[PDB]
Amino acid sequence: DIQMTQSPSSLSASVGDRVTITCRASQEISGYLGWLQQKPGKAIKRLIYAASTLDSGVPSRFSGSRSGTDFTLTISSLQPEDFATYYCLQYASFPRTFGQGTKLEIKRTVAAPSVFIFPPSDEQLKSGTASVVCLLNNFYPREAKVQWKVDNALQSGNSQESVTEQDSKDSTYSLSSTLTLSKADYEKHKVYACEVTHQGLSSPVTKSFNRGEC
Amino acid sequence: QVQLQESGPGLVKPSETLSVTCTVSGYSITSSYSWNWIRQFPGKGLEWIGNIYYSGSTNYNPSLKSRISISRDTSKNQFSLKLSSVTAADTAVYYCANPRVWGQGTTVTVSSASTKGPSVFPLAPSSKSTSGGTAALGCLVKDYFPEPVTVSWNSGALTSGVHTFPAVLQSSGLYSLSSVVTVPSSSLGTQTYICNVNHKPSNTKVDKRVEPKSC
Ligand SMILES: CCCCC/C=C\C\C=C/C=C/C=C/[C@@H](SC[C@H](NC(=O)CC[C@H](N)C(=O)O)C(=O)NCC(=O)O)[C@@H](O)CCCC(=O)O
Ligand SMILES: [Zn+2]
Ligand SMILES: [Zn+2]
Ligand SMILES: [Zn+2]
Repeated sequence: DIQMTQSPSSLSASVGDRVTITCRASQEISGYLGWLQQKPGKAIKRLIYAASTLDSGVPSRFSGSRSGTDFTLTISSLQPEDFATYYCLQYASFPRTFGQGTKLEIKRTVAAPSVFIFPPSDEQLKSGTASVVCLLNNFYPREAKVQWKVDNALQSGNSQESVTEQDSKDSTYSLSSTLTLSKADYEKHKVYACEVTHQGLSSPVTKSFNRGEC
Repeated sequence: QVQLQESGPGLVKPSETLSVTCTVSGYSITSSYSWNWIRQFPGKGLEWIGNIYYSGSTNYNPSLKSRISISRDTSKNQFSLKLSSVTAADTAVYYCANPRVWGQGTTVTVSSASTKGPSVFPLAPSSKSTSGGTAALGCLVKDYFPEPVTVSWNSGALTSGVHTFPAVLQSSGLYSLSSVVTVPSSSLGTQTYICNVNHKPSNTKVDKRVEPKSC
């Protein structure tokens, strides 16, 4: 088929920086390539078609061009809302084919997370399982380490992490870490703590609670 | 003018036929344009499935040509995809699109497992989720299958500060996620907060009040 090779797979750049995304076609496609932008919670949006025709409403900082079988999307003057995954699509032939995509992150100043902790609910404690949740708010960069401690003992294999997509306004992330314990194990121990390390923290931040305290 | 909306079963058994439908509004599918089906896999890759033109002529991706049909109902302004002999590899978000406008998509999972609606547990605000006049609270949405759930707060009246995290597949084979919101700490004794969880595949709707720690 006509194969589109998209590079790079991911990018990180500052507000006002310029980025270039490239798609190379395995054979001639004339100028029949479009560029697409996928933002979180939003329908996929076309930015450009015919290699260099901007759709109405799309800011002029988005620029499509071509040289032979090499196609480029150049985004100048990057803004926080430009966080997205970008795809090329060729329509010179059947089947239509997509590039592999480019994930674009917007850089910002290092921001340390604020950390909150949530004990299991009384409702859940009626079941056999207790979930403990540690929440990390509004941080950058995305890399963060959460260590769970139960009565000072380091936990492993019983927690899962989830991270939000980058915020379109302040370019921060938020993270949830969920510790899953059997109710039998939960009611045996007293001190439950999440220890958070991050680039913006000079020392670890620990948030803790004592089980059953009223 | 064109608006597009996908519909279809969220869960299909292997070897059966997956059917999805696009309802088009504000423009006749007989007037012009290609009317396309596209899918996005869990790995995030996009694939063009096929099209039907205003004329009724169809084009199918050769990788799918033996198990695909695209048809239309011009009296309903709808067009549909049928994909037969499905496997778990057909699990994807299915989108319809004309050349410019895409629908938001419909999620289809291929599995032999039956559907399960979530349990919803409060993440209560307390001293340990409050700092400088801002408090965090939420809901834990646990043990559902398949994707997706939608989570609102206060029936859609609360949107500011809401973070609904991506679902994670638990070791049980069931999905789980949390939805949290940051609110003024001054509001906790006064303003009611309820998370509204909708799981369309199991026709499960749950409202859960999230009240401050009473201890
Ligand atoms: C190729 C479709 C794949 C599915 C979507 C995925 C990615 C989108 C990326 C690129 C799209 C490029 C579209 C180019 C239009 S050119 C722009 C296009 N115009 C037409 O399709 C022409 C229709 C008109 N009635 C005419 O024939 O003059 C259009 O978008 N019109 C309405 C509007 O502006 O809203 C034509 O040159 C090719 C259309 C081929 C097709 O529809 O199969
Ligand atoms: Zn233990
Ligand atoms: Zn202990
Ligand atoms: Zn937030």
